[PDB]
Amino acid sequence: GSFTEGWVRFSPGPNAAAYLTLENPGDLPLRLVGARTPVAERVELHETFMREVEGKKVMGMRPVPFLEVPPKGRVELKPGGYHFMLLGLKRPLKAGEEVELDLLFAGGKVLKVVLPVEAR
Repeated sequence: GSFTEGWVRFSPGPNAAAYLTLENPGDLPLRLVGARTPVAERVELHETFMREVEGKKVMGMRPVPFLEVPPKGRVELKPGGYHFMLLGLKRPLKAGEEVELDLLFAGGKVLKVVLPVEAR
């Protein structure tokens, strides 16, 4: 919550999670449609919601078709909110290394980042 700040939360498998602060320096908007990583096979952008059922508020996660960001704008993939779900962990994971990550955007854009391995 100041610059491009993110991390990947590991597991022994079959699934895991990844997060970041994300922002647009351009004069047209960004639309973030996924990511891509060496530590997982399946990877998906999800939300976390509040939603009513019995009139009472219930909370949980689900995939979204995308996220997006206005020009000169910013968002954060907060764990109580938007994030990546990971499935089929194609590497075993050891704490205190990094995950190379390709953030996927609508059309011919992908933006490469590198972010640390949290164990949790």
